[PDB]
Amino acid sequence: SMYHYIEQTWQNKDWRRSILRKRLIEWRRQPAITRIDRPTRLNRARALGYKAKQGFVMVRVRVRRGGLNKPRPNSGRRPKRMGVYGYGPSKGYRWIAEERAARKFPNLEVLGSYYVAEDGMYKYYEVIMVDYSHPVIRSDPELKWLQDSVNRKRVFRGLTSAGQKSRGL
Amino acid sequence: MKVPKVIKTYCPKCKTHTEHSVSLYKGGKRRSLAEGQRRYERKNVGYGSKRKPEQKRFAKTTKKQTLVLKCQKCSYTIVKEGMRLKKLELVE
RNA sequence: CCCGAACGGAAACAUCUUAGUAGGGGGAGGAAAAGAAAUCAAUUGAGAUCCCCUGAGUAGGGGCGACCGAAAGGGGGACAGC
RNA sequence: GAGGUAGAGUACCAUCCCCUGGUUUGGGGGUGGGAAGUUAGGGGACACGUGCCUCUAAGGCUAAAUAUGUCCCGAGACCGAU
RNA sequence: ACCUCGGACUAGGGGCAAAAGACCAAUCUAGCCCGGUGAUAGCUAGUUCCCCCCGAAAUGCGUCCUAGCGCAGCCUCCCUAA
RNA sequence: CCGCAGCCUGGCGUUGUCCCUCGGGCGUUUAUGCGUAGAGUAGGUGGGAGGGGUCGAACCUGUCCUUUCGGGGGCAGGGGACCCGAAAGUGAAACACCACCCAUGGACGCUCGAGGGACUAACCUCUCGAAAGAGAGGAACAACGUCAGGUGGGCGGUUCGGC
Repeated sequence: SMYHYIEQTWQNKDWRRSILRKRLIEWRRQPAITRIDRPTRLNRARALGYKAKQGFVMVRVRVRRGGLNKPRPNSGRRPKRMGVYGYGPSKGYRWIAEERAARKFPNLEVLGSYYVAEDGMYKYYEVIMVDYSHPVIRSDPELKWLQDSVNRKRVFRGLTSAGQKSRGL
Repeated sequence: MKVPKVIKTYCPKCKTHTEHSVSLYKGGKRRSLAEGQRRYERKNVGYGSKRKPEQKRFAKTTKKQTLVLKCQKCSYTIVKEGMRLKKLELVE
């Protein structure tokens, strides 16, 4: 159970954070979306069923912090709905992470997500991303459900875990 | 007006006329966290105009004066009716 | 599933309501959604979810103003759980 | 009988905002902190304590029971060419 | 500071204006079209078969009230009551 | 009547490392105390008539610091072993041992200020570089997010009595 010990170092606070700060800088040089051949903290990915068998992949993405990117209105309005400061994107950043991530590889599908690091200017997450067209996963009894259409593009309708979380179940 | 400090009046707990301590009425502290106060912020949260109308114009020159009497023999305190006066002087 | 209106109403109107509707964007299927409790309720009980009738304009919210508005339980439908 | 396992920035907290009856009590998000984790936790209308009761999240997935007429059969106290 | 032509760009609470609140398609104190929307009218005009019985007021009080309403008085119809 | 942009200031986060003077502290390191009556330094409360004793004391002789030079406290040798009383005073006694508080100073790892300084590794600006990456200046500031306060007809909705 390495996965038990991976976060034993990094459970809430460790000097591991100093190392990641170095990784934090270099990632800002990296593209806002990229592919990593091996997922970082398997304790989450395997906890979301990721299998190192051929047909899965890992993706990193970053986003900017702050309140909602909402424009000020201009027409005739009552004061109730016309303020600006204090707004926030109602659906969580954990949710938004997969969205742009989903668009990147439409021939695939999203399952789960998590962040790994965060500074005051960006949030960095990691998302499982699955090919369903692969003639490997096509014959899995353990995931035969995916052969159906309905499992597609789910993250956009909020049927992922984040979506369920955003819906507060 | 002028009113003596001590007035012999009836005391409900003493059930007769007794000496008393007389003083002006003073409002208490606003005592925040009241139900009528708690909803104020819960109504003031969010964005919109001044939710509750507030008085800005004033007509009466003075305010009603009220007398407060405390029953020395049994520590009872009685509340009297108000009255409009310039300034209630408490000197005996 | 995200974003998100005014018109009017309050015989005015600014909180509120009209209302997450009109509408924007994304994405499906023939149905979708949801679906196995960190559920309830309360004398130690019931046993996924959904919809129908009630519960009920009850509970509860609001210049206590127009108005808004549950749940639990009961009664029906099919009741499948890995 | 002995031993072991049992999901983290997740719960939870402060604050700002959003909405719903959720009201000193709900859910969501931003922001800041931030656990325990089986000898664990949560919940049981303000808070805290004590006992008593019941559940185990932070990953899945799911038959049916209902939403509708681009369409096809059938019926009608629907009109007879403004 | 001549005039003009062909191409092209600037969108509405905006664009342009050697600036008259001018022009932006005959529509300009805020363009058009479609949808909110059968919006709001304490205002204005119309409201359609017959017979018969009964049969008013233009007053008081209150009103951000005197082009309306509330409570009265004034009408009709029904039942009970002796 | 007000509301919202934008602006100014400040707080929090992106926020690092050396410091530096002083004032604060945090958990520690330690050491320093006379209103009078009295063998005499009773600062004030506790358990405590036993505590020290080759499980080293009384005595006097000096080096030394200090203080209301009152006087006590720390030094080994000379001395190989002795003193306080349950006994006399004090509105409050045992320099009988060990504790708590006030009070003086320094230091240790950490925190905050009056602040100040320095650096670069964050980050920012620019350049070179196909990329990768490199170089130059500022700088933990700035800028952004968020929150608060001040300003705010720049923009938005409104009323503008009655007879």
